[PDB]
Amino acid sequence: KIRPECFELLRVLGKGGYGKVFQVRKVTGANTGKIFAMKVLKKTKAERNILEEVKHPFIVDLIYAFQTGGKLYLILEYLSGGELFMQLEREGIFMEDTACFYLAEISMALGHLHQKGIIYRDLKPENIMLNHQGHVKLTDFGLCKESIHDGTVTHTFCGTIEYMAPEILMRSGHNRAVDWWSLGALMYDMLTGAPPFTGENRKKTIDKILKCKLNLPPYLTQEARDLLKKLLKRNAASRLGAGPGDAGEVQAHPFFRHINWEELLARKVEPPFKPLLQ
Ligand SMILES: c1ccc2[nH]c(C3CCN(c4ncnc5[nH]ncc45)CC3)nc2c1
Ligand SMILES: [Zn+2]
Repeated sequence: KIRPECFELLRVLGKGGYGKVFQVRKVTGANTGKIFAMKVLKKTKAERNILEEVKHPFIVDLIYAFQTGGKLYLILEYLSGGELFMQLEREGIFMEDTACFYLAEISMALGHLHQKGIIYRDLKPENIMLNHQGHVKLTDFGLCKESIHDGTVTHTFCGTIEYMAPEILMRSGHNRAVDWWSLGALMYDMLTGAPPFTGENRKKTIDKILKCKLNLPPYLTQEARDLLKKLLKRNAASRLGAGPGDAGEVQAHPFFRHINWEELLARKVEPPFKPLLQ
């Protein structure tokens, strides 16, 4: 019988209009002393269902869920490695082997989601956590983490849209192909220092993304350039990964040729950065 009193609050991990996340310590039971992330929501149904349905090394684990008063409590594994964002921000630009590692782990997580009919939509690097070893954990399954909200209804444009596919921005209907686009935008950000389509303002940024005139930096390897070219396409159906082979298609691309997927999945590959050493 789990209740809020079973946990002590340690610090705030994040707050927005639609929930708050705490680092907490369990103080009862066999897991006495163990550290978790606690998300509290004001009652969302998709979020819980998603987290209960997925089980994968590169996706955050849900340990407990319960509702007391009007609040929903989600107890997740505590991820101490921070946001992928912070590594990018410190490094400026990743070496290709660095980028390859992260993108490869993300692709497996995306594959798992898609098999469960789940679409991640937004792979901006603040939406990817690292665990204590430095491996990827997809975490962003909730409504919106913002405090100021675009549109008096839906939460597509609240944060940056720089990693979202044209067809999402147009609201013209979409599928799992948007995730492969977003993987490309993230990849582009890793290898060049900024997402592919940026404007002086929101309106300009939308227009650039819709026009999708890709600038392939010449200093990248041919494999990296070819993958970016095949991910960042306005025609969703014709992106790598958009076909029946999904993640398998992307993982077969020459940019990932040095990846042992079995070793990757089992997390036996050493991450480029170790959060414990930071
Ligand atoms: C509303 C407003 C701001 C928010 N910031 C989040 C983030 C916060 C950091 N996250 C985690 N950190 C550590 N262990 C974690 N385990 N699981 C997640 C997690 C990831 C989510 N969710 C929000 C909801
Ligand atoms: Zn919002």
